[PDB]
Amino acid sequence: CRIKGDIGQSTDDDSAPLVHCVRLLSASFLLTGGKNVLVPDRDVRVSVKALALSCVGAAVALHPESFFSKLYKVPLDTTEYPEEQYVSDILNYIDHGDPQVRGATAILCGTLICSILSRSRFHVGDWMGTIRTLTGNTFSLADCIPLLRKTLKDESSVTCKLACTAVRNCVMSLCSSSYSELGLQLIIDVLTLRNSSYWLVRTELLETLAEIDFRLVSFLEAKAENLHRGAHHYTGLLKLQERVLNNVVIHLLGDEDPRVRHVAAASLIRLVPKLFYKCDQGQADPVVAVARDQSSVYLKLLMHETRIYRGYNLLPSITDVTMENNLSRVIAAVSHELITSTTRALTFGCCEALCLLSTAFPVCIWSLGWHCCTVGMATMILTLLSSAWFPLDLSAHQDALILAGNLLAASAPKSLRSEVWPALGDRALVPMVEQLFSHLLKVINICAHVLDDVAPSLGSFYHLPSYLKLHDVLKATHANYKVTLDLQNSTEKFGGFLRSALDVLSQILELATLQDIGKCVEEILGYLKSCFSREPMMATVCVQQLLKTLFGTNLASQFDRPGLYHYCFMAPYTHFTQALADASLHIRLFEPLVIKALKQYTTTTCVQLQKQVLDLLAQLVQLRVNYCLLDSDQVFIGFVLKQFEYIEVGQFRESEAIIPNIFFFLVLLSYERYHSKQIIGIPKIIQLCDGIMASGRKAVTHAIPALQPIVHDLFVLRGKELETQKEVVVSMLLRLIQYHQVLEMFILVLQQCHKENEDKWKRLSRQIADIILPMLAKQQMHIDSHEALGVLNTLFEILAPSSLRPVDMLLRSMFVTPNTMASVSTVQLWISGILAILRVLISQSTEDIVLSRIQELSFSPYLISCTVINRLRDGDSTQIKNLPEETFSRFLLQLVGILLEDIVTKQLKVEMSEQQHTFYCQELGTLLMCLIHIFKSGMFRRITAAATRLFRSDGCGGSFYTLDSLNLRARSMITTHPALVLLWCQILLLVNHTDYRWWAEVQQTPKKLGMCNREIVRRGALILFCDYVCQNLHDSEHLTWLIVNHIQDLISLSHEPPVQDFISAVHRNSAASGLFIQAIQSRCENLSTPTMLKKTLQCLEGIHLSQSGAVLTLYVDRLLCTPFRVLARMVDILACRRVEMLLAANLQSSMAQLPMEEL
Amino acid sequence: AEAGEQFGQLGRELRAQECLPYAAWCQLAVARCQQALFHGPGEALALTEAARLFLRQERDARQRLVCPAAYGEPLQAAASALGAAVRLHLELGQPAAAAALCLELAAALRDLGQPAAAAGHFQRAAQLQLPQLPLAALQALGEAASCQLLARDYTGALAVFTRMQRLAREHGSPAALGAFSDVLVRCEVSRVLLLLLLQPPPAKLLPEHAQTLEKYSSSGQLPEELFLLLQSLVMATHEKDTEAIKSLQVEMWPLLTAEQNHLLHLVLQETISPSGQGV
Amino acid sequence: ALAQYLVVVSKLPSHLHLPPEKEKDIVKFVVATLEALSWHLIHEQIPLSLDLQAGLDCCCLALQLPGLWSVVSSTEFVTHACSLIYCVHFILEAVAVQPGEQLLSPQNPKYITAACEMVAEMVESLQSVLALGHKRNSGVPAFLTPLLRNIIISLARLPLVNSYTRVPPLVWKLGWSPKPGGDFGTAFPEIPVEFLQEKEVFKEFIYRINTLGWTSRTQFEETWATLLGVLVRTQINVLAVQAITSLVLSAMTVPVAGNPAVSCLEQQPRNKPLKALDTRFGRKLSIIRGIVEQEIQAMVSKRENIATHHLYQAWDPVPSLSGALISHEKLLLQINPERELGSMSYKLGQVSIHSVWLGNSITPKHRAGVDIHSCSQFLLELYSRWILPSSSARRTPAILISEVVRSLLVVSDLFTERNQFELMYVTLTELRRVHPSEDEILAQYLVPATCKAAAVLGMDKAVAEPVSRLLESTLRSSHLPSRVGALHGV
Repeated sequence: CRIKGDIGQSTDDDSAPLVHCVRLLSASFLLTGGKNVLVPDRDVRVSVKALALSCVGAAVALHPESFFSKLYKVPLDTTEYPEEQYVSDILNYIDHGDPQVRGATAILCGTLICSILSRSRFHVGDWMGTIRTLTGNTFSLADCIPLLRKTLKDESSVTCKLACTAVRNCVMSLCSSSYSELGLQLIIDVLTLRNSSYWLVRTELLETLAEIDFRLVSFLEAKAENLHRGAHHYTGLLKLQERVLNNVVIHLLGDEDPRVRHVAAASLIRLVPKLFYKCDQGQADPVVAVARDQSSVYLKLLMHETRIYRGYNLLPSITDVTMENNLSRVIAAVSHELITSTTRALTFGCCEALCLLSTAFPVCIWSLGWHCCTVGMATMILTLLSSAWFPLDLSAHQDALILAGNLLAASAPKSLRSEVWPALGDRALVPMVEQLFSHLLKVINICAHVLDDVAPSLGSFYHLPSYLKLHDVLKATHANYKVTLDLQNSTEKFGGFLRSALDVLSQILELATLQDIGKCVEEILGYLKSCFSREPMMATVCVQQLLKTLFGTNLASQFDRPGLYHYCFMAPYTHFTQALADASLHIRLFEPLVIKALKQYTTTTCVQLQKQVLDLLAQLVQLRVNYCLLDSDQVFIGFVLKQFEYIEVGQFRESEAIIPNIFFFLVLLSYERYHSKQIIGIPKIIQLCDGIMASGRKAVTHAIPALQPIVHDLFVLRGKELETQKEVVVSMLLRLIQYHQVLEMFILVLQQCHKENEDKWKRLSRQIADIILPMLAKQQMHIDSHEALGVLNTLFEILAPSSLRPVDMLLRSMFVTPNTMASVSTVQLWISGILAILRVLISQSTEDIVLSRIQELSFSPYLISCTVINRLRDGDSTQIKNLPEETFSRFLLQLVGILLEDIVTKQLKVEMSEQQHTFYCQELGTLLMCLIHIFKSGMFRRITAAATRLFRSDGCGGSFYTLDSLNLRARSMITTHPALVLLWCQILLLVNHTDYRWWAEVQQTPKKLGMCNREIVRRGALILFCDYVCQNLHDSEHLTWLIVNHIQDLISLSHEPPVQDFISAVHRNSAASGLFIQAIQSRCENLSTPTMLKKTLQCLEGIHLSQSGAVLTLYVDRLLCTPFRVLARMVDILACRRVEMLLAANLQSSMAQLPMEEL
Repeated sequence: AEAGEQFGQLGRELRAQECLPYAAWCQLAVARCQQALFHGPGEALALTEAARLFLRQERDARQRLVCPAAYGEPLQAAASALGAAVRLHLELGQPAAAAALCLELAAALRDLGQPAAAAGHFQRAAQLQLPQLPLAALQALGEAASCQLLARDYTGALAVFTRMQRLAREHGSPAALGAFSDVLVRCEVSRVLLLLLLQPPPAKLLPEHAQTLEKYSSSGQLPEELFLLLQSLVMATHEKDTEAIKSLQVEMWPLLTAEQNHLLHLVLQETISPSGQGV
Repeated sequence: ALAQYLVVVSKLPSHLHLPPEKEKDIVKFVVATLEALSWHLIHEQIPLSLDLQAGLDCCCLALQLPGLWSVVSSTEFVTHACSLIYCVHFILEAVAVQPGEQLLSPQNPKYITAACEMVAEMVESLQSVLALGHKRNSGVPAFLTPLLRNIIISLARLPLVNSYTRVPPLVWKLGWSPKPGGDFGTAFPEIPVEFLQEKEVFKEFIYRINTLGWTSRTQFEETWATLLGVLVRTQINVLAVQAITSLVLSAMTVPVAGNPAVSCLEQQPRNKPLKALDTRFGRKLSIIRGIVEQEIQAMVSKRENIATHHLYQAWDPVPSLSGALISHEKLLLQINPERELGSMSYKLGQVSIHSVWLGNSITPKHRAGVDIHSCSQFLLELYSRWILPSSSARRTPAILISEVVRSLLVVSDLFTERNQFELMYVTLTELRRVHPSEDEILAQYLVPATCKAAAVLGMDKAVAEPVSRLLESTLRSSHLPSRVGALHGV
């Protein structure tokens, strides 16, 4: 517990403070000055040692360099301590006595692995190389893996739980790195933890496996040869996804501990997107599956654009084929456990998993996933509701009620018409709907008796013993609730059950009509009166559905081959190009139950109930119910107004959840007249809105939601006094014009103004353009998100093109420079403003117009030079006949340099957030997409010529980002953002930069499973290079280089469209075909797999006729004799065709192809 | 009423002391009391519990402690109780519950070493489930086919596999819906192996089997490597090149389940050493 | 080739039997073949299925031949016996268990203790992993499950590991750890009856002895005394009664009495040989019906008593009492009709009362040197006093009475003397007059046992009427097995 030397100081300059902090509490509590000398627990208790080890791990998380430092800065006496000691010696506490210290050491190793990989950008070869030169530490990152492995097999359950947590942190990082085989090994090791008596270990394992991306794992399994054998020479396959899904995630749904069951169900939902199955339409092999996920975010191109219940979806849905297959496979597995369920736990767990799955992936949306529209499995779930033991479990009973309602509601579109239940028109489902509807009325009747504590006709249950048992269970739970005060307890079994019963009944009420309910409508209103006090929200929601059914407003009464090239480049580019192209173009019964909602609104503080009473009130007005009959003395409308005083001064606990409904209710109430007296006028509602924005409340949650029901009323459906209010609202919208939500409001206003007064549409568009564009220059627009920028992009299209035709204002705002680039938020706002304007220039104007106006407004290429960039990054705010294309191309190339530099050299948590990291890559993706379109469409020839020349040229005295500088920043993004690297690869081709320094490296050209991201680039780059050669057949070097160095990858990737054309081009050329045959002969051994050999023959089939004598030689020498008879037959057929087309040609030509000795 | 609860706590106490034959007898007694009370769900639950207790008796007498003196005596009582429960369920509807009970009985029989009766009960459960839960019926038929392969009823297994393929194609569609795609893949591989084993003549060669054999002389939903290996296997068995089937059997071992590995081994064995010769 | 030879050497003439001078070489070859399969599995890949079967077929058959078993059991071949345990365990794991998974999911050289642990691991695996059709057997091809089951049972009976294997694992974790001592250093003493007073460890012991049978008369007496010590809470008594019944019944297996891996229970069918055969024309039928029968067996008969894959090896456990087993070709239509083809488990009509009256010389033992008369007499006296509470026997539990009566019915197959049958009938008849008749779980065993007793007694007039009143009475019973047993008594 004594510092026997110098560790440095906290206020030191040569090294970060965390380096000293790790040194300070490692020498103080964990290490002496000697090698492998644990501090005895007498001096410092194991409680401190465990607490100190967690401090090191948390510190090492933010700074992995601190872990490798020498314990003492100044080497102490070399006689008493012959060998200096490193901080990395604290890992010897993996063999301590108490379990807590052992577990903390395991977590430290797990944290250390995750940080080192996340800090090296998976380049640990270089990061550990420099750290071992700077500090001299010989520690290897592959040493914590054995520590984690043996800590999982620990006697103590406490240590094993902490060891699992350590794996959870570092398992995904290990898989996505050069140590993938170790990451795969950890997944294998943790699988045995399902057989643990400690529930915490079981729940921890479920959460650990929920983090696994099985598309990545399937890639690792596919190329793992020795790891399939395991330690005992196994002869099969690992099948990790099958084991994890079935033997762990589904299996633990049958656990006797409800907490373990709940975690398994949650982990099941998370795994569904990340599963991978072979022979899928969306993705063929795991590499494409991985590339889909990464390209779906960075390359997410950005654009913009009587209430059915929760579980209904009428309009067709563009559902992903891939995870519909994943959803169906999982749902099948859960249901197979439900039929073959011998235990109550498995039945309870599986029913809960399906209920949660129907919420995460709605059955109405994913009907093809829920076993085809569909009803999925409703007879099974309704069978359990008719059982004698399943209903008695309130937790599982309500899980079945919600699931059963979802499945029946999922068939609504295809199972309606326009007896009993006339609207269904699919009489197979009538018994199912009738059973559930009767069952729901019974359980609600039971709850009605329980609240009314009266001892026990459609909902009658007094003669059914199975429901009498349920009533006893519900009576007990309420009796327990009646003598406790735990108002903030959400998981109250009785309250949750009544809510679920009223929830599903409200859902089923959609499919019903007046005919089959008017008889039983009075008994349900009786049930809700007793159930209102306990559950006022859902009791009011059920009232709304009854009105929607009684008035015929519900749904029933109102009815009438993709590979890397496609996903990485072609599909996003085509959408981007297309978007650019389009740019240029019985009621009296409800009154007792409705006054209670009004009476409770003025007394409750539950905004969820309060915003529902207004929703009910809005619906009542929409049904032309006389409002004066409800508000006999204007009390409620007076009370609602009085709520604004507390709302605008911040004295309302949650006003953001009630403001949208208050204003929507008020604007609807302005039409109603109290016998030639208006209840409230639009001018007062406008004045109420302006008070909200005038106060200090955030406009994003109080003023913007207030405006939406007003602009969607005045400007969508509504002239002496109307016009001036519209301008006042427009003026108020102008104040909040910096918020992207208001931009959506202006998009709606402009579109409607485009049809009433086109001249006014011109003026408003000019007014908006002259306002936002200056603020885009000064970064005053809140466009620092993908959603925000997309709204701004579409707003420009809606604007009158006359407002943007003089591009002087656009170029003035685009060619600007931010206040500083030391702040990530400012950099994003600056670039986001540029990309919004850049899209306009290349879509609403021509190259000639843009380049012409650049001359008059003398923008310099040095607007953002390397000097200006570096000066700005420190917060310091303070020629020749240069063609405009140079200035325009230099501006975009410098922006690429800025984004590349601070995507690969900016900390993921210290200097920038996680959303900020994604938007950084999204900004780069849309910028590289813009560059590709500019260099590929051919509509910008001078810019392409300038950029092609500027890429070739060096930096002007180091004042500009040279190409080598950009490549270095891009070459290091291969392991992290392969999607963006492929876009950069595409640009390098569009500027004819085809030097093999960059290309032979990304393709891993031949002069430990590896990273998946490295493979996405390696395959993606090869595809793009072949596409480039397909446009440059005259170039005879990039064609011969590809064949002699990448023929195996050409054959493997032959199913890709660009590769298909390249092989076809090779076939047309006689010289290319000769090289194609020769390369295959030199690499025939790798072309031995039946899958790869078949692809070899498919390529080798339509080869050039002049090479027939050469390919025939290869057939009967190295391909005819295979164990696989189908391929030998294929070789025989192709070999026969070559001979039959050789004797059917000119004799001397055939003589040349086959010499006599060869024949 | 009260007698039923008395018999229930009697059975609970008897199961507490693990004299579970008498616990099952008390469950039968409470089922009779429910009959007197005309309570179908409660009687079905009581019969299910009695059958489960009898099945546990037989499992202990045959699996936990393998008693040669056991002659499947509580298995008869379990089957009788389960049949009564299934009959009650069907008479009150709920064919899914009866199919579940039949699946339970079939699983018990399969574990106890009676694949034929297990396959029969699995087929009965699938027939009970088919009009309403086609995927559950397909799973039950798959269990039936596995049991029939256990009982060496290769032609019955082929018929069940063909029926499952037809049902999956006509219910899970054109491309399958994933949950039916794996069923179709299993059907295809198992049917191909069984047709190479049995080698039906043109008289027995149904149009479906002929079409499937034509497909292997492109890949619907099988992985390309597995499809190519199956095509090579079909060509080798049509060519009688025993070395080819040996090499394939080595190659397709990791890509097949244990059931399909057994089927491929049977194909190879009947290739080298045909059965029926008497030597 | 060797497997085809060994599978038929049991029914060959004397001069074609296994030469004693080539027994050692065969054992060495069998071990070498299994070593080669493991070596090929380790280095290249899994061997051919026809090669795995050939290697394991030799091991399965060699351990079944008494000439070869006595060679591998000798101390000289302890390394070879250990190699078989290693290779079989290696192959089973390399085929059934995936990486990161356990086979059982919840002084002397080191390999000796490891081999003991391997067999004890595999023996417990016969419950789930190697139980054909079990959910845990889905990873094992069906052509290896019967082959590996027979090998393990044969290996677990080796003197090297038999003593260790019979000890339940629940005892090892307890304080019991005596010093082993023997020719191999692993002859652990039989566990004390104090442990067996716990149910969950008694179940493990019963499974161990039933699976492995017994290796000698000394072992039979040891486990006979051990079960007697336990048999003096009621859960322990019924478990002991069942265990004793299985142990006594285990003496009826015909080829080798103790071995469960070579033998099956005696069958004495109630049907006499058919007269229509062995005529001028019936002889031709036998030749042609034999070919049809020889294929029905290979296609529909559950090969319970056959381990290897060879098809034409069916044989029934019907000794020529008057001895060696009657060849299957001479039992064309004699086997009991109610018995499944190839099924050899115990059934309620296991031995006909003809065979009770024949060989035993009765008007209307000591198999393999194990005195069963001393045993069978002991339980008969013991059970009779147990179920007859002449004094205040505190109302003997119903579960005990039912399980005891079932024991009487099963062990009645081994009753040798007429007085034994007379006592059991009188014992059961008294039990009827005192036990309430509403019981059905009891009547399912009582009815056939009483009928079987009266059957041997000659169905005399005095013994006729009570049995006749009983059979009709239990015919109209709600309990199905009571009806089934009643018919068997009929």
